[PDB]
Amino acid sequence: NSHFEGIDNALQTLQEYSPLGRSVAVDFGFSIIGGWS
Amino acid sequence: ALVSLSTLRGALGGGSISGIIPQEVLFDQWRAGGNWEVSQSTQNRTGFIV
Repeated sequence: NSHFEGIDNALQTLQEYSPLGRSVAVDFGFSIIGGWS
Repeated sequence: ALVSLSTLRGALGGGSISGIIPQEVLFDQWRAGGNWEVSQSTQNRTGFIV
């Protein structure tokens, strides 16, 4: 069963999107009531 | 007296509906990336469902 690395690496790449060098959405809101001028 | 097998394998015993029955979950996961491999031991086992 040796040469585990050939599939251990496959297991590793899965979680290879850890939060580094990446961005997430940020939301800015507003609220207005009864029309405006 | 002798007797030949006389199609005892296919005719005298006729036929019957057969299949497999789930009994346990050997592996269950999800993955986003390259293809999938799963190497499963054949020891003391007869069939699997995928």
